[PDB]
Amino acid sequence: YFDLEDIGNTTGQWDLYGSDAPSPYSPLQSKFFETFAAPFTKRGLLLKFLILGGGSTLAYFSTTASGDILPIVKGPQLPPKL
Amino acid sequence: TPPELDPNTPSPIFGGSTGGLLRKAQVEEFYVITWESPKEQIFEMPTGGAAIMREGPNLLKLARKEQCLALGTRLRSKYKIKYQFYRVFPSGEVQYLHPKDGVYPEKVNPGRQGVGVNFRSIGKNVSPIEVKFTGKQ
Amino acid sequence: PSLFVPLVGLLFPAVAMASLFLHVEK
Amino acid sequence: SEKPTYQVVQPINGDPFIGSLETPVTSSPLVAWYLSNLPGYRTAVNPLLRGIEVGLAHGFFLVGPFVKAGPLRNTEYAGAAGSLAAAGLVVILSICLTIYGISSFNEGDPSTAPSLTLTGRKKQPDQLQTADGWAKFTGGFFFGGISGVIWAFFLLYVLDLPY
Amino acid sequence: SGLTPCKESKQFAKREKQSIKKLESSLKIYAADSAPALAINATIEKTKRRFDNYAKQGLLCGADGLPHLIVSGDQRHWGEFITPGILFLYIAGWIGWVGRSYLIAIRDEKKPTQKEIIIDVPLASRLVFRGFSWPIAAYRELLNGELVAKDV
Amino acid sequence: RDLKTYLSVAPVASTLWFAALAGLLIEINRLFPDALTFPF
Amino acid sequence: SHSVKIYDTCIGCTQCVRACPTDVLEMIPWGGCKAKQIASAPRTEDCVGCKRCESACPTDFLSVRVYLWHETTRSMGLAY
Amino acid sequence: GHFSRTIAKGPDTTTWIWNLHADAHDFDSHTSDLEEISRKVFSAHFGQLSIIFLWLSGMYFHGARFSNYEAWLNDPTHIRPSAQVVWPIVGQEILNGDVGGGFRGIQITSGFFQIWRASGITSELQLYCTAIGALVFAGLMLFAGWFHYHKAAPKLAWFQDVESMLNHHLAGLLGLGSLSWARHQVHVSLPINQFLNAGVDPKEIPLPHEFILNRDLLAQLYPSFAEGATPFFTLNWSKYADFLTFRGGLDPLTGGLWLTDIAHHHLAIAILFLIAGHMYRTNWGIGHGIKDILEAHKGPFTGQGHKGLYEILTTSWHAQLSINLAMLGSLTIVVAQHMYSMPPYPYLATDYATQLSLFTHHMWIGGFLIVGAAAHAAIFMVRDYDPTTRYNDLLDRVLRHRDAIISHLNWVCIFLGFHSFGLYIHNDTMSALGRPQDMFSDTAIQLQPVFAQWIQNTHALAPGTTAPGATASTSLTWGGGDLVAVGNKVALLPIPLGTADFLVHHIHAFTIHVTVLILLKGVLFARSSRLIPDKANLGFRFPCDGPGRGGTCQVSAWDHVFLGLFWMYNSISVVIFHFSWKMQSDVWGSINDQGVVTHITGGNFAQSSITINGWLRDFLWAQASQVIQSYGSSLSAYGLFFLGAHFVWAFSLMFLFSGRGYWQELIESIVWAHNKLKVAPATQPRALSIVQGRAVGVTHYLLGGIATTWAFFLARIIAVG
Ligand code: CLA
Ligand code: CLA
Ligand code: CLA
Ligand SMILES: CCCCCCCCCCCCCCCC(=O)OC[C@H](COP(=O)(O)OC[C@@H](O)CO)OC(=O)CCCCCCCCCCCCCCC
Ligand SMILES: CC1=C(/C=C/C(C)=C/C=C/C(C)=C\C=C\C=C(C)\C=C\C=C(C)\C=C\C2=C(C)CCCC2(C)C)C(C)(C)CCC1
Ligand code: SF4
Ligand code: SF4
Ligand code: SF4
Repeated sequence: YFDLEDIGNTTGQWDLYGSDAPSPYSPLQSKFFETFAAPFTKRGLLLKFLILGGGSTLAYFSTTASGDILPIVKGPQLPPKL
Repeated sequence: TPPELDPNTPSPIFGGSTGGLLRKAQVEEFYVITWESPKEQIFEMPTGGAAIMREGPNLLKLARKEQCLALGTRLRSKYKIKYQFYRVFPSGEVQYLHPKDGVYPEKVNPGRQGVGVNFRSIGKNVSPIEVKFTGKQ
Repeated sequence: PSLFVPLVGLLFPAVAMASLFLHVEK
Repeated sequence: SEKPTYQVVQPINGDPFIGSLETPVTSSPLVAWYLSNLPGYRTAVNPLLRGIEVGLAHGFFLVGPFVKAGPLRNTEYAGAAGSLAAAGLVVILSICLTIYGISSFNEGDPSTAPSLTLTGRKKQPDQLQTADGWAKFTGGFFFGGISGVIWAFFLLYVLDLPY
Repeated sequence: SGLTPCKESKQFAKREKQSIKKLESSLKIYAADSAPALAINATIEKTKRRFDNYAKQGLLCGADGLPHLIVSGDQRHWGEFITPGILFLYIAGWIGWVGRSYLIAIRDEKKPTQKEIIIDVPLASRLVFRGFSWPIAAYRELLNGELVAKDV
Repeated sequence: RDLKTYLSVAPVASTLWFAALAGLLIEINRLFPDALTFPF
Repeated sequence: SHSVKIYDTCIGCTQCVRACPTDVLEMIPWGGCKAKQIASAPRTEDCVGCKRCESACPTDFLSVRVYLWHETTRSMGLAY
Repeated sequence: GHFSRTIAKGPDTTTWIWNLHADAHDFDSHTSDLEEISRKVFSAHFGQLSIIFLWLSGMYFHGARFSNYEAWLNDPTHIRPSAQVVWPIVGQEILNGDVGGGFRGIQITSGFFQIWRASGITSELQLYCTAIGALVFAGLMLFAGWFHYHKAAPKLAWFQDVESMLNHHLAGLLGLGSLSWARHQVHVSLPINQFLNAGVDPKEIPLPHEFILNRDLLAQLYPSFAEGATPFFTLNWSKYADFLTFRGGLDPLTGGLWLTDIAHHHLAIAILFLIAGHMYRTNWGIGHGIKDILEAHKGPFTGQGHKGLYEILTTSWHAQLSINLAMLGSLTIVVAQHMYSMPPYPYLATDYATQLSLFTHHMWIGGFLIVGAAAHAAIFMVRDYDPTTRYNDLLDRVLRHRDAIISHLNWVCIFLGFHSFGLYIHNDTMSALGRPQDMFSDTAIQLQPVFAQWIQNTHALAPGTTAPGATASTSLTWGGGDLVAVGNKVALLPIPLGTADFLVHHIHAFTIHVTVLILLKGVLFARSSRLIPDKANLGFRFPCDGPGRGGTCQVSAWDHVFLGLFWMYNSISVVIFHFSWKMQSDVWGSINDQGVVTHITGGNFAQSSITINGWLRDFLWAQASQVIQSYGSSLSAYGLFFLGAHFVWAFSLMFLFSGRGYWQELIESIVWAHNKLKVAPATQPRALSIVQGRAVGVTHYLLGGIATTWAFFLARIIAVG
C-alpha cells in the first residue's frame, strides 16, 4: 500500500520508535557536571587512565591483611609415606 | 527484453508478522515481488501464515531473494500466476532479476551467454600446482 | 613479591583482550 | 486507528511486512511515555548529561549486591568496602564502553541512529552515536558510576535503616 | 607354563569345595523332597562333574586355581584349541562355501534380488551338502575360485 | 497353497533357522555341558 | 561467493535449474547433445551452495559442480 | 514396500529393506483417502488391544503356575514377590534365588502381587481363570480387527461423529467402568481383605461368591448391609458410611489406602463421569454442538478464535494424536507422583523394590509420549496444515510471532540453567577451596523453598479445619507428626523440603523448559524459516538442505524430535535420581522397638546433594556397589545388563559422531574383496541414510542409558530393601 522508492527510510524500519523523544532538556545542574566530567570525555585518554587505574589492583593486593595467605600455622602431614 | 518496472501497487492483506524485514533492508538490500491475481485468493506467505492474495497488481517486499522465489514458485503452481521480483537496494536503484530474459530459466532461450562452461568434462581436471586458480576453471 | 605478579597476569588479559578486540573489528 | 479496532495487535506502525507488531507492551501511552523518557532515549540532549544519569544510577545499584553477597558479608573489615568492588566493576564497565566507542569513528558520518521518528515525520537526527558523542557519554557514566557508588556506601556507612 | 596341572592343584581343588558348600547352604531352607531341592543338588553334581572332568583331560590351572588353555600347538594340549579350531574352520568354510554357491547359481536370468530377500528356492536344487566337501574348493582355486576383473 | 510356503521363505526363515540352530546347540550343551575342550 | 561450473557431459534435462531456489542457473542453446541445450551459471552471486542442483543431475557424476568458496551474506543465507 | 506398489516394486539396494519398516505404519503416505486411513488405524487399535490382552493373560498365568503368591499372602512382610522361573541350562539356575516360601525364582517389581491382594484374589485357581478369560478376550480383539477391515469397515462419517464418541468414552467406559469396579470392591475386595488383615489365612477365607449371595457373611462386619431394603432408597445415605469413609491417610497394618475410601471414590467418579457424559448433541435433541461452543470463544487478542478447529480435529489424525499423546504422557507422570505419595495397594509402600521401579517406569512412559506429541504436531504442520481450506486464526499469530516465543523461551533456559547448575558449580568450588560457609546450604547461606513448605503446612492443618469430613491427611508426606510402619519397614513419613530441595526442583524446571524449547521450535518452524523459506516442501523427515547457508543440518522437524529425545532422557534421568536418593535418605528405612528410625543412607541428602561431587560419590559410587558386586548371586543378570547397557550406549556414539559418507566409501573396499571371490550380493550394500543413522543412534543411546539405570536401581533396592 505504501512503498515509496523516493524515501527508502519509512519503507524500512528506519524510523525511530516513539521511544526517541527529542524534547527539551534537564535542570542547569548540568553546568556543573560538564565542568568536572570533561577529562573523562576525551576517549582513548580515558581508555588509558582506566587501564593504568589497574595500578589500584596491584596496590590493593600488595597490601592486604585479611586474605588467606597464611597456614595459619600447623604441623604438616607426612603423609602417605612421608 | 525491456524490464517492465514497478511503481506503486497495493500490498496483499495480512496484518503483520515478526518474520519481516529488519535492518538489513535499511542498510544492505531487500527484495520485492510482484504478481497479478485473477481472484482475491489466499496464499501461505513464507515467514508467517495466511495472507489474502488480492486482485490486481499485487506488490510484496521481502528479503533474501530466495523468499521471493519460493513464493513465486508456489505462485506459479496452485494458481496459474505469472510473477517477477527485483532487488530494491537502499538508495533507489533498479536491479531486475528473474525472469530477466523474460522467459523462464528452465526454458532455453536464444541469446544468453554460457558463463562458466567447461568443455573438458569432469574428471579431466588437474591437480595443483602452487599457481593461482584451482583447476576447475 | 609473588602477590604482585599473578594479577598483572590478569591485567594482561584485560589489556590483551581489549587490544585484540580493536584489531579484529578494524 | 482508534478505538473500534476491538482488537489488539495492530501491525507495527501500520507496516505488516516489517517484523515486530504493536502490542500494549510495545506501544502503550504509559509505556511509550515511559520509554521516551530516560537517559538512553531523550535524543537532542547532551550525551555527557545522559551518561551521568545512567551512570549514576547503575553505580548506586551495584553496591547492594556486592556488599550483601560478597566474600565478606559478614565483616566489619568488609562491612561495605566491598562497594570498592562495585566501583571496580564500573571501572571495567567503562572500558567495555570505551572500546565499543571505537566502532564509531570521528569522520564520522555522525550517527547510525535513525533519522526519523515514527509517524515518519522525516525530521531530525540522534547523535548519541558517533565518536565524540559516545565518548562523552562514557565519561559521564564513569563519573556517574563512581559517584553513585560512593553515595550508596555513604548512607550504608551510617545507615540506621534498615540495620 | 609355571602352572601345575589341575590334579595336583590345591587352589583349583579348594575352589571346587568352596562352590559346592555355598550351594549346600541354599538347600537347608527348602527341606529335601522339595523342588528347589533337586535343582540345587542337580547343580552340585554338575559342579563336581565339571571339576572332575577338567582334571582328567589335563588342563594346567594357574596359581589362581583356574584352568589356562595352551594354544602353542603342543601335542599334549591339541584338544584345547587346534582340534576345536579345525572343527570351526570346517563349519566356517562349509557355511562360506554354501552361501557363495547360492549367489552364483542365482545370478543368471531371473531377478537376482528376488531370490535374496525371498528364497523359495531351498538349497536350490540341493546345495547344502555341497559343503560336506568344501575343502575341495582348493581345486576350485587352481581354476577359477577368483574373478580376474580387478588385479590378480 | 503356494502362498504359505513363500510366506515362510522370507526373513522369518532366519528365525526358524536360528531357532533350530539354538535348539541344536542347547541340546548339545545338555548332553555335554561345561565343555572347555574337545577330548577324543 | 560460491563457485559453480557446468560440464559438456551435460544432456540438458534442465533439472538443476528447477531445483535452484535462488535462480543461479539457466538453460543455453548448444550443439553438444540431443536436447541441444546446456546449463549455465550466470548468477553465482545469489548462490547459497545447497547443492540441490547436484541431487537432480542424472549424468554419471555431476555435470554441475558447486565449489564452496568465499562466504557472503547471500551465500550465508542470512535474512538479518 | 508391501504397502505401496511402486514401493514394493523391486529391491536394488539394501536401503529398500530399511525403508520398508520405517514407513510401515505411515498410513497417510500410502493413501490420500482419509476413510482408508481411518479404517486402517481403527483396526490397528484392535490388534494392539489383543497384544496387551495376551500380555495380561501371561501375567495372570505366570502368577498362577510359576509364582509363590499364595506363600507371599500369608507372610507379606518378609516374603519376596517372585514370578517366572528359569530353566537349568548353561548355568542359568543361579538366577533362581531365595525369595521365601520355599520357592526358587526371580524377584519381581511389576507389583501384580500387591494388585492381586487388593482384588481379594486368594488362589491360583482364580488367577488361572483370569488368564484364560484374558486369552479369550485376546482372541476376540484380534478377530474384531479382521472383521472391521475385510467384512464391515465403518464409513468416514462414523468416525467423524466425535460428540457421540465423547459422551460414551467418558461415561460408558469411564463412568460404568468406575462403577463396575466400585461394586467388586465392597462385595469382594473389601470383605476378603478385611479377613486377610485379621490373619485368617486365604484357604480359611470363604469364596468371594458366598459374600454376594447371602448378606449374612458380609453383614456381621459393615452392619449397614444388614437392611435388605437398604437406606439408599430412603436417601439418607448416612447409614452406609461404615463400608465407605473419607478417612484417607493410610492403614497402619497394611500400609495401603483404605479400600474403605477407594470404593467411595469410584462411586463418586462413576456418576461424575455418568453426568458429564450427558453433554454433547446427538439425535434426540438434548446436548451440545461442540462446533457451536468452540466458535463462541473469540477475543480482542485472538480475533476469530477456535473457529475452524472442529474441521481440523475431524479430518487430521496427527492433530488428535499429538493432543492425546501430550496428556496421556502427562497423565502417566502424575500417576507416578500419586502412587508414591498415596500408596493405594496393600503392602505396596513396604515393598521398596516395587515402588522405585513403578515410579521410574511411569516417568519414562510419560516422558516418551510427550515427546511423541511434538512429532505428530510437527507432522500436522507439514502434511495437514492448509490455510485455504481450514483456517483457524489461533494457529495464525502463533506462526506470526513464532520468532518471539522461541527467543523468549531461549532466554528462560539460559536464566534457569545458570540459576540451577551454576549454584552447584558454586558449591563444588567453595567446598573444594575449603569454605563451606560460602555455599548455598542449610548450614550456610540458605535458600529455603518457603512456598512449597507453606503449601504442605496447610495440607497438614486441613483435616478438621478446611476439611471437616477428613479425619486424617491426604498423604502422610503432608502429615506432620504421623508415622506408618508396616512390618519393620517404614511405609511413609512426612517429607521435608530444604535448600537441597530448592536446587533440584529448579533443575527440573530447566530440563523441562529446554525440552519444550527444542520440540516447540521444531513444530513452529516446520514449514518456513528465514533460513529455509520452503522447508515444508522438503517434508517432515528429511536430513537437510545441503551445506549451503553455512550449513543446514537437522533443520527438519524430525531432527528436532531427535535432539529433544536426548533431552527428555537427560530430564527424567534426573527426576528418577531425585526420587531414588530422597526416598532412601529421608523416608525409607527400618523402625525399631523404641521408635528410632534409621534411613538407608542416613539423611545425607540435605548436605551432600548440593554438590556435583556429592552425587557422583555419595549416590553413584556408593549405591553402585550392589550392581557391581552381584556376580555369583541371584542378581547376576543385573550386573551383566549393567555392563551390557554401558555398551549399547557407547555403541550409539559411533552413529552419532559420524556420517554415512565415510561408511559408504569403506563398503566400496569391502565390496571389492567380495567381487574378487564371486561373493558380491546382487542387492548392493548401502550405508544407512543420513536420517536413519540418527534414528539408530538415539535408540541405542536411550536403550543403553535407560537400561543401564534399570540395572542400577533394581540391583540396589532388592539387595537393600
Ligand atoms: C486372518 C488372517 C489374515 C490374512 C490372511 C490377512 C491378509 C491380508 N491383510 Mg489383514 N488383518 C488381520 C488378519 C489377516 N489378514 C487381523 C486379525 C487384523 C486386525 C489387526 C488385520 C488388519 C489388516 C490391515 C489394516 C491391513 C491388512 C491387510 C492385509 C493384506 C496385506 C497383508 C499385509 O498387510 O501385509 C503384511 C503381513 C503381515 C502379517 C504384517 C505383520 C503384522 C502382524 C499383525 C504383526 C504381529 C504383531 C507382532 C507380534 C508384534 C511383536 C513383534 C515382536 C516379535 C518384536 C492381506 C490380504 C492390508 C491390506 O489390505 O492391503 C492394502 C491392510 O491395510 N490387515
Ligand atoms: C500414540 C502412539 C503412536 C502412534 C499410533 C504413532 C504412529 C506413527 N508414527 Mg509415532 N511416535 C510416538 C507415538 C506414536 N506414533 C512417540 C511417543 C514418539 C516419540 C518417540 C514418536 C516418534 C515418531 C517419529 C520420529 C516418526 C513417527 C512416525 C509414525 C508413523 C509411521 C512410523 C512407523 O511405521 O513406525 C516404524 C517402526 C519402526 C521403524 C521400528 C523401530 C524400532 C523400534 C523403535 C525399537 C524399539 C526398541 C524396543 C522397544 C526395545 C528393544 C527391543 C530389541 C532389543 C529387540 C505412524 C503414523 C513416522 C512418521 O513419519 O509419521 C507419519 C516418524 O518418522 N513417530
Ligand atoms: C562401544 C562402542 C563401539 C563399538 C562396539 C564399535 C565397533 C566397531 N567399530 Mg566403532 N566407533 C565408535 C564406537 C564403537 N565402535 C565411536 C564412538 C566412534 C567415533 C565416531 C567410532 C568410529 C569408528 C570408525 C571410524 C570405525 C569404527 C569401526 C568399528 C568396527 C571395528 C571392527 C571390530 O573390531 O570388531 C567387529 C565388531 C564388533 C567388535 C562389535 C559388533 C557388535 C557385536 C559383537 C555383534 C554381535 C551382535 C549380537 C548377536 C547381538 C544381536 C542384537 C540383536 C538385537 C539382533 C567395530 C564394529 C571401523 C570399521 O567399521 O571396520 C570395519 C571403522 O572404520 N568405529
Ligand atoms: C510475583 C508473583 C505474582 C505472579 C504474577 C506473575 C506470574 C505469572 C506470569 C504472568 C503471565 C501473564 C498471563 C496473563 C493471562 C493471559 O495469558 O491472557 C490471555 C489473553 C486473553 O486473550 P483473549 O481475551 O483473546 O482470550 C480469549 C480468546 O483470545 C481465545 O478464544 O491472551 C494473551 O495474553 C495473548 C498474548 C499471550 C500472553 C503471553 C504471556 C505468557 C506468559 C508466560 C508465562 C507462563 C507462566 C505459567 C506459570 C504456571
Ligand atoms: C598353525 C597355528 C597357529 C598359526 C597360524 C598361522 C600363523 C597361520 C596362518 C596363516 C595365514 C597367513 C594364512 C593366509 C592366507 C591367505 C589368503 C590369501 C586367503 C584366502 C582365502 C580365500 C580365497 C577363502 C575363500 C573362501 C573359502 C574357500 C571358504 C568360504 C569363504 C570364501 C568362500 C570366502 C597358531 C600357531 C596361531 C595356532 C596354532 C595353530
Ligand atoms: S548450490 Fe543451490 S544456489 Fe547454488 S546452483 Fe545449486 S541449487 Fe542453485
Ligand atoms: S542436471 Fe546436469 S544434465 Fe541436467 S541440465 Fe543440469 S547440468 Fe545439464
Ligand atoms: S553432512 Fe549431512 S547434514 Fe551436514 S550438510 Fe552434509 S548432507 Fe547436510
